[PDB]
Amino acid sequence: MVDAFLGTWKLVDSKNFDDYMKSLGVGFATRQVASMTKPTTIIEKNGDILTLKTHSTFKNTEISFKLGVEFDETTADDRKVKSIVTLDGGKLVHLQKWDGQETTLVRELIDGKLILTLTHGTAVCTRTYEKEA
Ligand SMILES: CCCCCCCCCCCCCCCCCCCCCC(=O)O
Repeated sequence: MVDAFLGTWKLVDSKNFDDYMKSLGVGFATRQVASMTKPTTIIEKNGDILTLKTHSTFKNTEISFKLGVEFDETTADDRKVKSIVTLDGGKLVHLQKWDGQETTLVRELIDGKLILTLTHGTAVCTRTYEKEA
C-alpha cells in the first residue's frame, strides 16, 4: 500500500514554503535559512512501523509511526503536536493537531515524483521530491 513512497527523496521544487512557515509563526531568520535548504527525506518500513527522516544542513527530524495510530511529535519548528498518518486515496496524509490548530502534510506520487502539499490556515505549499538511486 505504502511501498512506492519508500526510499530516499531529494527536494527539487518548492512553492510557498515561506507562506506556510510564516502561518506557523516561524521567525524570519529561520524562514530565510529554510528557503535555501534542500532536505533529503528518507521513508523506510519495518513491518507495520514507518520511519520518516528529514535531513538538511539546518535541522534534522525523525518520526516513527504505525499508519492509523496517533503518536506524539515535536516538529522542526518545536511544536508539540498529536499526529496521525494514514493512506487516503493512495496519498500519505499526515495530520498534526495542537492548541486546537491543525496542519496537513499530504504526500502523493505523480509520474514517479513525490509531491508534498503543506496546508496551515490559508497557506498552501507544494514541494516536489525526486528519487535518489
Ligand atoms: C523538516 C525540517 C527539515 C530541515 C530543513 C531545513 C529547514 C526546512 C524544514 C523546516 C525547518 C524550519 C522550520 C519550519 C518547519 C516547518 C514544518 C515541517 C516542514 C517540512 C518540509 C519538508 O519536509 O520538505
